[PDB]
Amino acid sequence: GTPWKIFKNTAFIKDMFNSSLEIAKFEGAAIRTVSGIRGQIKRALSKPEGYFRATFEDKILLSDIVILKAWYPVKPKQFYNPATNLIGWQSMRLTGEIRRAENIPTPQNPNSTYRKIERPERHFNPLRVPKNLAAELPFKSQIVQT
Amino acid sequence: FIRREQLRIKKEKDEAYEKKFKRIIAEIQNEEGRAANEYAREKAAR
Amino acid sequence: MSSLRHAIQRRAHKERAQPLERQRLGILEKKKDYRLRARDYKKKQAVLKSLRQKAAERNEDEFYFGMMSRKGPGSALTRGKGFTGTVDGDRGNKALSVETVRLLKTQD
Amino acid sequence: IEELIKRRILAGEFDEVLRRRPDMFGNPHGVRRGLVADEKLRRDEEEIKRMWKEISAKLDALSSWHY
Amino acid sequence: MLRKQARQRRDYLYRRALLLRDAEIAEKRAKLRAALASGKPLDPKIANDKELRKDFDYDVSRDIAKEQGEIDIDDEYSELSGIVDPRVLVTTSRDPSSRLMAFSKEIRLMFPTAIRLNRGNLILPDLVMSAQRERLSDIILLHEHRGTPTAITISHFPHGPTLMASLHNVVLRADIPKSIKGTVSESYPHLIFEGFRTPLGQRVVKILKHLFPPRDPTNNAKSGNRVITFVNQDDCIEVRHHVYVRTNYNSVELSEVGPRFTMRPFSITMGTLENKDADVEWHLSQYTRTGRKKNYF
Amino acid sequence: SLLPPDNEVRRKHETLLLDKLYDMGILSTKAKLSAVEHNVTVSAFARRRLPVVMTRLRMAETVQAATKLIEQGHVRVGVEEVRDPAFLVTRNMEDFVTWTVGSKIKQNIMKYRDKLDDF
Amino acid sequence: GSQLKRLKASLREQGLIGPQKSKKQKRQNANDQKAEALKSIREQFNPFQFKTNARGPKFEVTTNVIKGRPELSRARSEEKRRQTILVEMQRRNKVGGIIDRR
RNA sequence: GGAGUAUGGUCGCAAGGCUGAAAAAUUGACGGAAGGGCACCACCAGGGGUGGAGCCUGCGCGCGCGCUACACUGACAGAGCCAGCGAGUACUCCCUUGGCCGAGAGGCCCGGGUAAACUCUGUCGUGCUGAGGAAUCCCUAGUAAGCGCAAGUCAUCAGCUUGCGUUGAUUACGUCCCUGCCCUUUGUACACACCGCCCGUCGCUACUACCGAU
Repeated sequence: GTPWKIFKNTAFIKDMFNSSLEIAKFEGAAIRTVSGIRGQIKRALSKPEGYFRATFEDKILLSDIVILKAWYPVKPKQFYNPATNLIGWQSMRLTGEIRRAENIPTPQNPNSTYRKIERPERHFNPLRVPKNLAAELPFKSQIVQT
Repeated sequence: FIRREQLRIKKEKDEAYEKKFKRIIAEIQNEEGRAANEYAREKAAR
Repeated sequence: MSSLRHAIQRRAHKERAQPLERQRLGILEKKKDYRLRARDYKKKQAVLKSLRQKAAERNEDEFYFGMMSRKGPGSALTRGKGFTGTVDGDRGNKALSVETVRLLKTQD
Repeated sequence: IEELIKRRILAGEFDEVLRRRPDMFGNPHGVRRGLVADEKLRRDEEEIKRMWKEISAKLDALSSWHY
Repeated sequence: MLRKQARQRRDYLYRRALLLRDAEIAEKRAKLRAALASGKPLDPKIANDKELRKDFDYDVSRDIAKEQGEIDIDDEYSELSGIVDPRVLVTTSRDPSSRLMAFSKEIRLMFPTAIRLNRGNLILPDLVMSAQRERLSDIILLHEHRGTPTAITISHFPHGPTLMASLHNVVLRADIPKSIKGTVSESYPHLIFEGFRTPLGQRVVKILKHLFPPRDPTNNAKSGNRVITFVNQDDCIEVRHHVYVRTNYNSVELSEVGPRFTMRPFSITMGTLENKDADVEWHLSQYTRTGRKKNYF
Repeated sequence: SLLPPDNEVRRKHETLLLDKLYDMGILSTKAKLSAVEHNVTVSAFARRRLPVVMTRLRMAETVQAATKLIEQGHVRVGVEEVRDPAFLVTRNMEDFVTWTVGSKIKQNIMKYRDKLDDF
Repeated sequence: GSQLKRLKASLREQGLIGPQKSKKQKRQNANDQKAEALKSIREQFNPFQFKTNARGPKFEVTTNVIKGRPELSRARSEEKRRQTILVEMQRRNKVGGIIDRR
């Protein structure tokens, strides 16, 4: 997916589906964004045709990647060639041989290729205290900042 | 309906699972340690 | 054990970078960075909570001696635009009385 | 639901509280406010009630009667 | 006054932590008495615990009354149980709709010494301080989604629990026309709890049970035509409240009158309504691994 | 303790002593004869004298300020004044302690928090 | 009126619940219904089996009340959803069936 | 080796079909008439929805719960004046024509689609430029309505939900006469005081005698 707007614990998600029909198949389900946040797809969202509402642990950031772990069943094929080597027989070629044969690249995705990253040394904001609390709180712990 | 059925299936499966394996582990430990302590008493006799 | 593992067996994996259709929106918070953001948020919210216990269990008639020797926070009511509930102090300088000021002036 | 409702009202037994008598402790028996060796153990308990009245007065009138 | 409630709050917490320590000790204490009773050997450490023996000879008998079920354990509740007819009020969220205010009306009529209030534009901690200023014993905020109820907050004063619980599968009175339904029979009903077996289960049972006037203990079985029934499967507290008529001693005829709730309770905060400095006594834990499957209650 | 454990009047005296002390202010529990046995304390009575309870309730800072303060009389207790710094304070009264009708200690408080209103 | 009072009255009109009658009274009754009437009774007096608008009709047309059963709808929908979706989930990947033309 | 504490294996019993789905009771059963208390599921006074048009969640084309339109309650222009919730290295309305620099993956640049309210002053003068029936349901002091600004609390809620501040009224605030509901006619502490054995149909228990078969 991709997050659209991020309130504290719940969150909208943008570019994952097209239709709230598909989401209403996907009700109540499980959604595990990269960082480590298990969470629940609750309910389709109305006006943008494709957006939907989840609830997660803490806010996913705006820079996240919301995923949905699906397991899709598959079916091998049914082709079969006996090798009639005492008669002569056609082999289906190798795929490297195929791309060598008719000059078509071995595909890749630059998003997919591993890279190293250059993170910054992550620091933080200072604590903030609301001014309500700042004017209420008892003496011996009253903040002093000139 | 998918939700209530699938998750009921998970529950029944896990119960049968841990039951089956605690059965096999207990039987196997009992037999192997049984004859093991027997070998212990036998070698300790000499 | 620890020699029951092959070399390519211990060859472990390498993180997946931010996709380059996106990178103008920030680095990709994988697991460790999430843990860091968590623990910071956690110790800050527990500090906030303990302060809330104190501010709901103040007593209005405390008495100290600081209250004889500091300003008070007060409120917007008496302080103005410029009020957080900080209790100020000095910055360091005081009313420096006249005779020494004359001395300063002569030197300058 | 309906049958268990039926079941409990049939063999009517209720988990709900009853009105306890308001001062069960000093008045466990509860006669109306109206017209009407073990001996060594008894002597001991009488002496205990003695010491109790003593300490009662001493404590409460030590703390100026807010109790 | 607010002083003395707050000081009693923190006092009650202090006695609770003391109860934790002394309970861990008394686990070693209880092992002695029955061992004296049966003459069977014990662990020689617990035997050679000196302070245990001295304090034992001083304090057997409270454990004896515990075994007897005589005594009333410390909690939020068991101070004044069968004395005060517990006053209960109800008020919804900030701006109620019609069906919501009717259902709050109905649930005022379901709990029998309930008074209803309408909330208007009025501030949540001042509602709490005002109920505390009238010496209540309950408060119940009930929220709405779109002309249907959502979430009941069975909070119990002076400093006990707030069970905030979503409701599901609710349908009201005021859909069924006034000819078919009748005006409610306001009597002090009975209360029947079906299936609660964990200590958390009986904790929730306690905070429900003290929302009801103390039935007079003489002929509790026979009198009273009104019963209320809480029952749980898959943690789901579900209530049906029935006025019965009893045509025989082999057949009783019910009449569904009070509404239909099935509430799932998602928090018991051991701290009263607004107090966001909460002691989370339990919650519905989604989102963990096997907390979907396994069962509290 | 000497009494046999099955005695109803013994349990009644147990609950008696523990309730009266727990509402007195010495003790901490309401369950343990052991706690009566070696918890009850002349320092606990000392801890319930009215100097130290205004210290813990955070009127003054320490028991010097508290005790001198009470000598010159600034602490009402509900309605009365206080002269005699051993007015024992039960748990019920440890809320209604407060400062007197108009004293300069009250005005220290209010001059600091800027609610000083001479009326 | 109350649900209690109306139902007591109705079951008295049926006569199921009243005072203890006499032998000659039972003789008179044998000298001179109840099942389907009690069906109607339980139907009327457990009315949160179903859902009803409190208004009546917005317009009264004359040309010659239950508008639904939620419990029955949940029941039958459960039956259909079982008999199709469960057997699909159990034969997710099952190849081979009987084709029968007749 | 002793003591417990478990885990599952082993054995005995429970594990033999006069069968074939649909009371107890001296206290028990149901009523009625007098006497009080109560109630916005009652009267009396008033208000305000929904129900008209449309949008639309939810519940079973129907339905209510919300939201929006509807003209003097006018517009437009200036001037003047006050709030509460509010702070996680955190929040973005899309998707696209061109061009830039990028042997390629992109980034740029340009286009296309710290309230509401109130008060004051003037400029105009009703103009497809019409405030929801029967029905029903709610409501008595910061209660009703109107207004906004915020937060988005695991559960439910963005088609919204929840907070909190602002402006703040009429009309009752009596009464058990309607409809009711509860409970008195037992028991439950004694004074000076007052009252003065409700009623029904039966049941059940003891006794009396009867009737007639065998």
